[PDB]
Amino acid sequence: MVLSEGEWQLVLHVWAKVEADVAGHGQDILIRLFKSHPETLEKFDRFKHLKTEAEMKASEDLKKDGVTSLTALGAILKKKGHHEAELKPLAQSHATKHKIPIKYLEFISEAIIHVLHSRHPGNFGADAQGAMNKALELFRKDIAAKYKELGYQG
Ligand code: HEM
Repeated sequence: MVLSEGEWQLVLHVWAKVEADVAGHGQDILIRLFKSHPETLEKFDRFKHLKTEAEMKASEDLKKDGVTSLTALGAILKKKGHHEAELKPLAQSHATKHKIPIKYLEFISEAIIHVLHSRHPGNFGADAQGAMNKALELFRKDIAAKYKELGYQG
């Protein structure tokens, strides 16, 4: 699959807004993921014990991982499809060390769309959401392929 320049522009335009507050969006997204799919929290040994949203909001560790996650995703998106080099180390750690199934990447993709929809309505209309979904699907398809090559695929 390939995105058009117009689609990449819609993706990068809303991402430019996200970058005004990376830490804030990172928290919203991970917390959304953890509330909608509690099982995903188990993968984070550092804060698997957090019991409430209040505790999650106060966690500096959770915030730091949110920033690291979004910054890595942002670098991938800015490559507009030419992300082979960026995906290699990411696919290896998540497949071999963290053991993150593709299903969880779908869950976080859902959390990303939900948060952008809530915080950037004016820059996240139907066309913009469609483009973002397409970019995340491309990301998931390529990462899944690397998982297979790495002997994980799952
Ligand atoms: C948008 C997709 C994601 C991106 C871009 C991303 C990016 C990253 C980055 C850059 C790191 C640090 C370097 C590394 O270990 O590779 C990391 C660590 C990690 N990621 Fe992800 N990640 C994503 C999704 C997920 C999901 C869905 C989970 C689990 C539900 C997850 C679990 C972890 C864990 C457990 C670590 C290690 C944290 C630690 O112990 O310090 N990641 N991720």
